[PDB]
Amino acid sequence: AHKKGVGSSKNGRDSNPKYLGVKKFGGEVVKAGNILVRQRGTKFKAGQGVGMGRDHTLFALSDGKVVFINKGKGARFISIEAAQTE
Amino acid sequence: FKRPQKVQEEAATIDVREIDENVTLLAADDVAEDVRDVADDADYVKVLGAGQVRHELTLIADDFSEGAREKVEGAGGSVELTDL
Amino acid sequence: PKMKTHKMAKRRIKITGTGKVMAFKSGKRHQNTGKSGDEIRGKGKGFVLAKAEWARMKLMLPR
Amino acid sequence: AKDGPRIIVKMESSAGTGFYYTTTKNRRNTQAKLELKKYDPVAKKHVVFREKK
RNA sequence: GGACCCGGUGAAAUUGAACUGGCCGUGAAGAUGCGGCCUACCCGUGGCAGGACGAAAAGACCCCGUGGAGCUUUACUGCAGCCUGGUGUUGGCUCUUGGUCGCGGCGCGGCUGGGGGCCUAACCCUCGGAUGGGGGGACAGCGCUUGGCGGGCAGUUUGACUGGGGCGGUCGCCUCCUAAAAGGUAACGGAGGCGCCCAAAGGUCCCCUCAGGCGGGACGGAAAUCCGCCGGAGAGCGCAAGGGUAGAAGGGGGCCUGACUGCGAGGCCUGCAAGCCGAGCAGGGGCGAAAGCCGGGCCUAGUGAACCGGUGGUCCCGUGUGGAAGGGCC
RNA sequence: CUUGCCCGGUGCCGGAAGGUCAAGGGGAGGGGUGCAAGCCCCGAACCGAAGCCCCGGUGAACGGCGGCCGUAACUAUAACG
RNA sequence: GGGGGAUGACCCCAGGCGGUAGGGGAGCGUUCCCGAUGCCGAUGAAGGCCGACCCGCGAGGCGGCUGGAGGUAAGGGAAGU
RNA sequence: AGGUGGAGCCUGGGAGUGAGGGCGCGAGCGAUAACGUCCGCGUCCGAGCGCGGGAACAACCGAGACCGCCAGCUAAGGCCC
RNA sequence: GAGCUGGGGCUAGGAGUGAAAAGCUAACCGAGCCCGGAGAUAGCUGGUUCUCCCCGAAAUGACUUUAGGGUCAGCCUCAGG
RNA sequence: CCGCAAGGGGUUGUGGCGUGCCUAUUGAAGCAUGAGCCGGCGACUCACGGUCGUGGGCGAGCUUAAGCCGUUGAGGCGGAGGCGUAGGGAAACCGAGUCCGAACAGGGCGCAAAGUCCGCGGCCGUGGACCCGAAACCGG
RNA sequence: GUGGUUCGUGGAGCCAUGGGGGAAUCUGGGCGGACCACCGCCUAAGGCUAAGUACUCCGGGUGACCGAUAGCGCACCAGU
RNA sequence: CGGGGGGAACCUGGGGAACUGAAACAUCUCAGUACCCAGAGGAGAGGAAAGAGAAAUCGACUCCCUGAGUAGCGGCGAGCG
Repeated sequence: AHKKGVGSSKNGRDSNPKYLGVKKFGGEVVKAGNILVRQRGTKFKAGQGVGMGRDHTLFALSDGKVVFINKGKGARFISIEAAQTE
Repeated sequence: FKRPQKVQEEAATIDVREIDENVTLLAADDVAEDVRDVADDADYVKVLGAGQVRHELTLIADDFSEGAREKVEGAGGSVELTDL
Repeated sequence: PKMKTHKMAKRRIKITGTGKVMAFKSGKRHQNTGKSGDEIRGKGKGFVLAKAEWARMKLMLPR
Repeated sequence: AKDGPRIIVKMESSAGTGFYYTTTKNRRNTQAKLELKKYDPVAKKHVVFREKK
């Protein structure tokens, strides 16, 4: 009443990472960028990444959310010109 | 969450504006200085607030909500059943 | 003549004039779940759509 | 939970009476009859809190 | 002796229909009927078996229906019978030891338990010549509950996958690769981890600068321990991988426990349920002078519906009212 | 003519002193309502049956009845070890 | 679908129209119940037999031969179609 | 932005199949073997995606079958019989 | 001669009998036959009718003692905004 | 041969293009099955519920069972009830508000848009219920 | 220890009983759902009782009920 | 003096089941049904309450509608109700 060996055979299961909302769309106080949950969002867009430059999301409200390192936590604000006096 | 048999008690649904109005047609009886207690639509008189008391009237019934009883005071009375 | 899984009608169930129906959260709790707290704050009510048709119906009539 | 007399043992802790308790998992592993910390029972707020059970 | 020619009589399964040739090719892959071609007059009777996938029969060998029926045992349960405690119509007489509470003890005391005896009037049997005797006899038959054995029988059951059924494997969940570059997809396709744990890897406030290589000296000749230079961090992080990433998650020390209740705007993935994130609002703390962080961990595995019940809290229900059994809510 | 070897498990036969344990007797004690005498339950220490556990006997009862290394063996188990 | 439809219908052009499970709309005969101020037939009910008018159609009408007695509903209803 | 033109979105009733293959391509397995299977991107067929072609041949090249027998241009493919 | 036999009867069909293969029990008993539950259930198999109009399917994904079923989705259709 | 004449009837000699028909099928002429031939029987129905759509009577709408009236036989009275008239909640109970809670942060709802009875239909449940089909179990 | 009841062992009663104990005659004695106080109901452990509902062999009436393979299978020397 | 034997259907008592549903099947269902038995009648069944319930309210039994597919029973599942 056990299990065997020499049959590696070991399928893998599912995930579901994304950039949801991609860069520069109607910004809604909701899941910003994703690739590491428990995540700790930030302020506006993000531009820090194992790449160099930065990314703007011409969309501004409360805040967004990170992914743990990847992408690059937000902080470089950027409400967007669409955040002035009505 | 249900019981091991029957039991139960009682009470009903009778309210404001409701009366004032359809009771406006209740004026075919005690709809003058109004000793309510129809007898037409329901069973076990209760008085729902919402609306705006009126037709100045004393009501021989069970009870009613906050405002209601209030509004009541707006221009009418309030009598309770059996013992209260 | 008709009745209804009176059951489910008992447990989880019961509609609003809206023509809709709901039953209590239903995450985990109430079995195994030393788990956590905030998770607790995880039992109010849950309204599933579509299917709530078998349901409602099958119940139909009194509820 | 999966009751496993394996250094894995579930326990709680009163609120000096603050009244009832609050969730917690544990391990004899170390410090046996050891278990204290504060919270806040329906009883006002806070209150020392032994855990033993 | 049929078969053949005569006279007489005169069936029967199967068959859509048909004037149905060979070829070599073809089509669903073994064609008279489709293509090209070659022989080719119309019908018959006595025959000879090859093809018409000929006839017989909705394969018995196969697998599939959470079909059926028979036998098997340490399959599941249950009954028949059998053994069995107490109880009954199963009455008397005496011999006895045990418990117990009261007043290791002994005397007594109520209590009550074990047991040994002919009898004996039930009961049964007995008969043997009549209703009386005889034998057994409180048995037992036999009734009720106990418990036990119990395939003797009765009823169900004994999964899926499966590049044929079986044997062999294997089913959950975490990562890589496969996915062709958004997301995401089989394969019994590749390889590898998990059904832990840590009360201190918890919360903050305060400090630290890795592996390694080279050069110089104790106990030291791999491999420390210190001292002086070189360093997109290649060390570091309890566990598998992969992302991360020292600025640090990462290495110490200070007090501290939010490893919070009431909640959550608003999103990720999604047929279901789940799964997962999260500012900010309030009560109440902790850390810092403070600007702020704290609602366990660096993460993504460490898993489970709803019912069937336990228990600590409620004081919501309580089936004539007063309550409690019992129930709902935490 | 001749039926040999094993009762560790199993069925059985015997044992019944000891563990266990049903209904049951039999009381500590708690509980509900009770103005109170009362009035219902839960009740447990101990006594308590076969069975099973434990001791033995059991094979024309079920059933079973070893492995490899060395050695005279000019070569092969073997007489032995 | 859209440009004016008087009830028809007529004109443009856009615009397709192959279709099994299966989804929506419209019609046909079949035996019956109306007889919504309905009745035909001995110079044939009806079925039968045969056909170069009416309809996309499933059917109609209508004319010739047969045969002994029925039943048709201009319109709505019903169903063993 | 939109030349387009005719798909789109929500609410709601009624469904069917819940197992397909064939071809090109990019991958998996497989003897880079099979009219093999296994995932993907487009097409394909669906018992009519019926006709043309490639002799014949769903199916690959062209084609979208409302209907009009004695019209006209071409596709692919052909024009010695 | 556990001999063949006529006539008379006894047993019986979840039960009989059986010099015993599951044999024989009114010509196919691995549990008879008739009437009754009853038109048992039957993811399987067939079978599944008159015309015509309109559009136009899937043969994937998710969970199943579920894999040749079916739930929910995805692709159809009609009513309104 | 022209009882519907300058148009058609019937029959075919040739040639010309042509794989039958049904179920289940990835796919079928079939060599897969279904059927020899003709005529008649023969298969999505009824009931109670519920469910949307529609034809229409009042918006508070509507009727049981029965009493009476009945060539034809003529319906007419019957007001227990039941759906709508708020709902929200396990409940107490409150109530156009309410439950969680001790907090003004959300869930359900308020906001009338109001049905209801009936008729006729596409369907859904109970039904033998689209129609026949087996091996078997159980009674006498 | 079973029954019936909506009650499938349940907080589970009433009535009915298979076995064993075996009360009372009106301040008696069951009952209103474990039990208990108080209130409220009823008076058992014998018997008879037409009418209001069911059913068609029989006779009649009526049919959006049938026409000889339909109707009961059987319209007449058929359960033969 | 009465009985017993009948008798399509219907009546109460006596006894009394699997299929099948639960997409298995042991609980459950079909049901107290189908069947067998006894017996009453032209009708039996039952029938003046140690009843019902709670407004100090109702009163024979029966049957139709309703109560109600409600209160409720339950591997709280199919259903029963």
